[PDB]
Amino acid sequence: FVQTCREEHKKKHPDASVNFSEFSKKCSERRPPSAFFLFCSEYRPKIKGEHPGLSIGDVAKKLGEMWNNTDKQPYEKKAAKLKEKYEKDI
Amino acid sequence: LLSLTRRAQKHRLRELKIQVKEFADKEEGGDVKAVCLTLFLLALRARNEHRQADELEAIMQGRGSGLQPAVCLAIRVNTFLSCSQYHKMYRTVKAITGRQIFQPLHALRNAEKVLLPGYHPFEWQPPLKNVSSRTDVGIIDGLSGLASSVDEYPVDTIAKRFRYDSALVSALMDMEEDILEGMRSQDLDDYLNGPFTVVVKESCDGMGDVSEKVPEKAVRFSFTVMRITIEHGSQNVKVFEEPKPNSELCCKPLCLMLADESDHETLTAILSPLIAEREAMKSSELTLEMGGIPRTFKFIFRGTGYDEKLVREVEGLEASGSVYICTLCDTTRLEASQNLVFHSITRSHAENLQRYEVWRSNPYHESVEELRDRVKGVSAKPFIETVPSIDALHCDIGNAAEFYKIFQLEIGEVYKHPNASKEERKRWQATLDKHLRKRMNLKPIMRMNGNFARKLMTQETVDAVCELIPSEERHEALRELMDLYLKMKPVWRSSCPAKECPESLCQYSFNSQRFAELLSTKFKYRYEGKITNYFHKTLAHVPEIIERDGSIGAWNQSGNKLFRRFRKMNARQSKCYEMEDVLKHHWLYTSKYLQKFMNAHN
DNA sequence: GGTTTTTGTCTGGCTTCACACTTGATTTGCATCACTGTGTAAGACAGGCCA
DNA sequence: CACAGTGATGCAAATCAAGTGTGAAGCCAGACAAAAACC
Ligand SMILES: [Mn+2]
Ligand SMILES: [Zn+2]
Repeated sequence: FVQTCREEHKKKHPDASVNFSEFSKKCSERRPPSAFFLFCSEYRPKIKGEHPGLSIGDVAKKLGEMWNNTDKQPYEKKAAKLKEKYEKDI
Repeated sequence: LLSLTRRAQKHRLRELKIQVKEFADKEEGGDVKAVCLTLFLLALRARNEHRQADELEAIMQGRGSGLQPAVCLAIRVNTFLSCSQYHKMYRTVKAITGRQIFQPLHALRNAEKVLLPGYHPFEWQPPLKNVSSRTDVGIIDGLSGLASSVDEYPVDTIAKRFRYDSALVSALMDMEEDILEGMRSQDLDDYLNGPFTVVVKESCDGMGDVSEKVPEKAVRFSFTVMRITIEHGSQNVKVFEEPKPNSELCCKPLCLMLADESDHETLTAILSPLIAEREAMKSSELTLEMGGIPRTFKFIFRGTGYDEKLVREVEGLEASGSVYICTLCDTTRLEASQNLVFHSITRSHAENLQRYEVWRSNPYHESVEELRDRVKGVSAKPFIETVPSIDALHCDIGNAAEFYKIFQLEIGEVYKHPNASKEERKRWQATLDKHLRKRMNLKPIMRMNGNFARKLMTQETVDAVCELIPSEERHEALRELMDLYLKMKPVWRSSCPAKECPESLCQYSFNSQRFAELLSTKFKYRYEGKITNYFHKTLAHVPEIIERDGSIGAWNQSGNKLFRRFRKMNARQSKCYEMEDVLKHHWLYTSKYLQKFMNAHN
């Protein structure tokens, strides 16, 4: 019953959110990073500062599109170095 | 508290321990375990930590990071690991990961007991004739108390078996999950218990040389649950049917013996108790508890798994070279060759038992040839009721053999050369071989097989062979013959022709008659009083077999390999217990229950 | 009938994952390869009884 | 003959890894009454 009693009362009380106790009373009563990956970690601040509320999908989509359009050789160098370091790591 | 060690935590919680033990003993009868389990699960759920609470529930149900001993058993059995090997892997993985991912050997034995015959209780109403009512019986001696003294007949064989009813019980309990879910899938209620009918393909083959190195031969008597229907009102709705009837996987072993399938005395001695048990079950209901509810089963046994040699042996008939070429009818080789198609299924087990008695009693005092014609081949007493069928393979093979002979004879034009010599026909055969190699890339072989038949029975092959035939009038005939063959082939090649090819199933008799007519008119040269059992069955009995059995295809050469595998790797090297271990192992290996685990990645 | 239980009802504000999107270099999944030994049964072949 | 079953192979498809803001899903509390079995 209680669910029907409240539903009815949704217009009885115009907009009030009723209490649990009282309502009961009333019802009762009724790896190393990719080159691109290290790049994105470094470039997240530039993209973020220029657009602060960009979602993850949006920021990543941008980062990806502009870096895909690109120059990026030092990223691949750093990636290869970190790769062989991790390889050594046993 | 958690950075503390065991004695520390015991001390610093001793007070709450005493209070909790008091509350538990005073409210739940001392079931501290259930109280702590529910307390911790409820606390976890209270903290919104549903992941760890669910994983704890799964560890108590045994589903995550600890394999259920049944899954260990499925793996071990299904990978042929010995106990020594299995234990090595178990101890090693546990030592290196600290966690007991696989269960110990004693747990696997205990999980075995459930899956082996003799575990669940059951009843037969009325009690089975001459069968013990004990339900805790498992593996029993296959000799069934055969005398072994030096005076008696010499026993050269070791065998082990199940009691046929107990095995049926274990196989049903094994498939319980499929039965309930199939009941659901037909929009029926889980708790229904009305009489289920189980159809059971019964099967028997010799397994050749089993020896590990003298030949050591083995016979395997086995069964397959083919279909389980439930009765709702007055409709019989199927709740289960096996998808792969012929698989090694669902062929439940009943007895394994170390004997020759042609060693008649031993065979009857070992198999006769099993048949006695099956006879008993033919007139009784089985009461068996599934899912808390008692369910009732009744069985239909159909010995369709017997190749021709074993059929003839168990039904009292003569050896394969006989003139009585068919185990379904009384035709002779000459009759069946002259009379192409009009033949009907005649024989039955009872008719054979009476024909034996007639042979035996010679009531009309006839000579041996007259008596042999009277009983149409039944010179020995039958002792198994079979349902002799045909293999789709043999239909294709018999047809292809006939077409091959027709091709070579049409190249040689044998009607014009009635007194042609052996070497002229040989050159005809060579001509056809050469041209089939050039046009169809067919390596001539000297032993007929399924792949050759499959590639040769094509219309294009007929065009290729016509390229060597002068008369085009005979091109007409050969092409029509091959067209009729291609119309009849689906009927016997499908697994359910009443849906996959109903046009052809209907037209089958019309086509068979036309095919025989065209043979009897245009192709008279290939009549010489000889025909094969396979060809006779294909042209005379196929529609009758589909009427009886529903399919050709649905009703063991890995049997040998699998037997030898188990024996070598999973069995005690002692005559006393090797067969026990092999039978037990094969039985486990056919359980749908363990198979489900092995398929878990789907 | 009284005396005992199960299982709901009404909120929100909480906590804990899954998804969202990209890039490309790893990692898995899966079917396939080439290949002979072995079982099986299709089909040569040895054989002895009686005319 | 077919075919079983070996270790290798090769290509397609997950997968990983980072950022974090969502949305979904389940749970809490307290007075209390339905739908239910126990004397
Ligand atoms: Mn056989
Ligand atoms: Zn016949």
